[PDB]
Formats: sequence, structure tokens, C-alpha cells
Amino acid sequence: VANPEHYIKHPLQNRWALWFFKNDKSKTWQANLRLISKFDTVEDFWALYNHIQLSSNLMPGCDYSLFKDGIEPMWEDEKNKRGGRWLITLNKQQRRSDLDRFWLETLLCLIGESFDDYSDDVCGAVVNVRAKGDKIAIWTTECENRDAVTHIGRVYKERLGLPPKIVIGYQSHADTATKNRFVV
Ligand SMILES: C[n+]1cn([C@@H]2O[C@H](COP(=O)(O)OP(=O)(O)OP(=O)(O)O)[C@@H](O)[C@H]2O)c2nc(N)[nH]c(=O)c21
Repeated sequence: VANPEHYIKHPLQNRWALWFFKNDKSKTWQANLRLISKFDTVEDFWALYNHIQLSSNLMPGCDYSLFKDGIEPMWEDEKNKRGGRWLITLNKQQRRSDLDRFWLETLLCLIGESFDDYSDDVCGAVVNVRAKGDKIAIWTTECENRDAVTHIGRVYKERLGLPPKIVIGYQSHADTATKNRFVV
């Protein structure tokens, strides 16, 4: 039989779904959220990533979301309702300098399962392109899991290369939908 190394795609640990949001005042927030496609290999990730717009080129008001297959990118999902997000807030000058590199690094932290035992607490990630300042966030499934949330935040901050002068926060979705629970 042939050596699999020669011809098989490299499976990822999870199957992931990419979503797109375009702000339209004619429609509800949920109706503006649409599924693009799914992938579960390294090769299919790069084929998707290489044919879509960089976040910095999106019209203001748009989002990308990458979530594990089966989890919708909204607070109301069962695996998001009790969770929260590690938030990266960027200034207007950082759309040029950091937004796209931070986003791709965030994508790799997800599909590469970069958070060791706590990668099962990850639900997905969201980049919001906005005129007042863009945002990148990793969503985790239980805001009360102190060890999981902390270790995800610290690993995330280092992978992004942020210096200790910067401090990022973690907010539960219930607070957003109605403060930081943690900071690293
Ligand atoms: C992520 N999310 C966003 N929305 C709606 O989209 C709105 C904007 O939320 P946003 O996440 O787009 O942040 P933005 O920076 O645009 O707005 P801000 O941070 O309030 O200044 C939210 O206030 C909700 O009305 C959401 N509405 C529901 N029902 N579920 C969601 O998960 C959800």
C-alpha cells in the first residue's frame, strides 16, 4: 500500500466553520450572520484562507468568525451562553499594523489546538472590523473555569507577542448581553 505521507491531507483535530457578518440595518443581527464554508484539514484551511479577503480589507461593520463545527458564533449557543471572550482591542492605526497578523495568528492558535489541555474550552474566535477600532476575541465555553480561561489568556497574549505593558481582559457573554472577569 502507498505511504500515506505522500498523498493524504493533514487532518485537523477539529472541523471548523468560517462565518461572515455584514451589517445591514434592514435585517436582524442573526439574519446578517451567514456560514461561508467548513474545513477539517491543513490544506483546506489554507485554500479557504487564501481566497478570502483580509480582515483589514473588509467594509466597516463586518465580522469573520471561526468556530468549531456545531457551535454557532453567537451568545445564544449552548456552548457559548455560559462562556466569555478574551478581547484584543485595537486602535485605528493597528488596522494597518496588527489586525491581519493578529487574526491569522488567532486562526492558527485555534486549528493548531495551541492551548494544551484547555483547547477543549475554546469555542472559536471573532474579528470585528469597525471604524471606531477593530476587535479580535477568542470565545471560551465556561467563564467560571478559572484555570482554563487564565491559561488560554496567557498563552494567547504570548502568541500574539503583546508586551507586559499591555493588559487584556476576559468578559463573560452574559455581562456583554445584559467588566472583566480576568486579566493577564
Ligand atoms: C456577538 N453578538 C452581537 N450581537 C448584536 O450586535 C451588537 C453589536 O455587538 P458587536 O459584537 O458587533 O460589537 P460592536 O463593536 O459592533 O458594538 P459594541 O461593542 O456594543 O459597541 C450587539 O450589541 C448585539 O445587539 C448579538 N446578538 C445576539 N442575539 N447574539 C450575539 O451573539 C450577538
